[PDB]
Amino acid sequence: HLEPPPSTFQPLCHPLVEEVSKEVDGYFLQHWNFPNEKARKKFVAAGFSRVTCLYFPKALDDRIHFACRLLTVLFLIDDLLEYMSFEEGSAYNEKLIPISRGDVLPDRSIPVEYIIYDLWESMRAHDREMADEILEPVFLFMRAHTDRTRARPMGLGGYLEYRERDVGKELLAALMRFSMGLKLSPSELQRVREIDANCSKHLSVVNDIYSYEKELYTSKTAHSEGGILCTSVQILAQEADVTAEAAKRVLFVMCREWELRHQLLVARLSAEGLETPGLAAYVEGLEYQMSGNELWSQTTLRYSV
Amino acid sequence: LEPPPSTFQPLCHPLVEEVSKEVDGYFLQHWNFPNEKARKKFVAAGFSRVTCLYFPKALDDRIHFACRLLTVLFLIDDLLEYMSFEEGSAYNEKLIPISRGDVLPDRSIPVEYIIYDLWESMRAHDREMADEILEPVFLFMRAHTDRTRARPMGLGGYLEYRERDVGKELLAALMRFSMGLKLSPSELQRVREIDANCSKHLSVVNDIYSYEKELYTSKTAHSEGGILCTSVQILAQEADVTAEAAKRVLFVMCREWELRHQLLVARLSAEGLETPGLAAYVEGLEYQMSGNELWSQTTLRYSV
Ligand SMILES: [Mg+2]
Ligand SMILES: [Mg+2]
Ligand SMILES: [Mg+2]
Ligand SMILES: [Mg+2]
Repeated sequence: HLEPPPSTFQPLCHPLVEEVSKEVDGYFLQHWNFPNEKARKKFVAAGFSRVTCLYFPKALDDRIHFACRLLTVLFLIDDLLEYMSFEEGSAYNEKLIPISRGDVLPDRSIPVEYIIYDLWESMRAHDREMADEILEPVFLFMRAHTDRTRARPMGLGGYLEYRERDVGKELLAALMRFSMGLKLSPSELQRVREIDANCSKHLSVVNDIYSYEKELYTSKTAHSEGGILCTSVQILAQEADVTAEAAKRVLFVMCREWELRHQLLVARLSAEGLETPGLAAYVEGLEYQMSGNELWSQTTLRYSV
Repeated sequence: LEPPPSTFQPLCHPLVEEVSKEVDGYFLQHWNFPNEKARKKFVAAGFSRVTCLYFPKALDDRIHFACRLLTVLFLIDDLLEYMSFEEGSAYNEKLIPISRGDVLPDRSIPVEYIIYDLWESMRAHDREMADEILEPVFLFMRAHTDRTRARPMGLGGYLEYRERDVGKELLAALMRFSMGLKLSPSELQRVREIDANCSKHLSVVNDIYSYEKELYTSKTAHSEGGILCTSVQILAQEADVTAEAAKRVLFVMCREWELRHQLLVARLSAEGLETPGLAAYVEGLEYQMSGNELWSQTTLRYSV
């Protein structure tokens, strides 16, 4: 068992979590091609809409389902990439990218193609400007999964710099602002770069801590490239010469330090005359992401079995 | 800074006061201290106290040997921090043949005849065990002028290097010498994994408490000789957190190494591999780790 160190962060969940979950899970159970009944049940047990609501608890009620659909299909895609090579995985992603832009019509016989297409079409229909600001961060997220730097040795420092793209920090930032209708100026976005980077490390490592057993199993049974083990747990275990479980406890303490740094960075942003009302809502949203990511990771069957 | 719970209980050599006044008295008499302020600071450090905390079960007539060796190493290393890499190298390499006894010392140069008479006295008491300390000490000395210190380092690469800079090997050889504990090469091969794990504990624990002094040294002394080479600033950089934040994380990591030590020893005992000599050895390593933490917690060397 793993006991989480004390946190001042209060995780919040979107009030419409039960409705949207039943709705979005239902959609994918109708359209997505699951290999068997076991995969369908494991899909529901994962609670991909539940993590989305924990990520963006203050999302607008008519925009939360968009986020739940996007994160869900991205989870399904990334799980498929683990059985492919870097070459096969790259081809899979790059085929869905112009479709995501809406430049290429989808193959209605291929579930992943029209699901992706209809989603982005529906999102651009609701808010064209904000939905377009999610495209490139998503593409950055997807292309990071087939980056060949995963096949090269990394220290803790270089790993965190790479994982900011692999965890989709920028993707989650754009998705959050979209779902909340929270618009920020380029001056405001640049203003909280350091807060973003600190938040990204928290999201990545917390995920690493709870998803380690799943990824460790994948690295032994799946493809040698797509299922390769790339996590801070393994890296810290190597460099410090301790068990992976020991690395988890140490990394968890480090996460609490990043939470502290988040509070100080926000305080300094407020001490200086730089904290606009939009920024206050943004950094508060980032906190929800960090605590929301932890809560879900602690409880989902995706990681416990 | 509140230390996490530890099962390691520190022990101190019962003759700590007698040997302290003897060894401190020797260096105050022979070593070239610049002024009275430096002489007081030397006594305040408690270099014989940490030695008696490192090897609490050392033999009564051999504990003073260990105190002299560690004390003169502290004095030399403090001098190196005002030198360049080249100057420090020339300084160290000059004392190495003298340590072996192949070159006579300049009797007008304190460090030379102190080093010479020390090793000569140790060989007279126990020649075989004294010779087995030479190369580990030389590895320790040469690590201080290693130019890897001026180049970017990862946490893993640092711990591998710091095993030499912390002098894990010399401390092990010194412990056995002071205790008269003789172990076969095959026995020492059994505890290689335990030694490496112990080295990380000694290094990081020292890093945590000595960080403030080393930070000040890096800002005031020589840019090369006093350069900052610690896990505290390394982990801080890799994780983009403050030094105090890294300390709290590194302290947790230290307790995990204590857990691994017990696990490795238990596994060594599960198999019929823990000989009586090894049992005293692995207990001695635990004293080194617990003793190093106690001294680092309380010494004026790190607090002021
Ligand atoms: Mg992955
Ligand atoms: Mg993961
Ligand atoms: Mg040093
Ligand atoms: Mg130190």
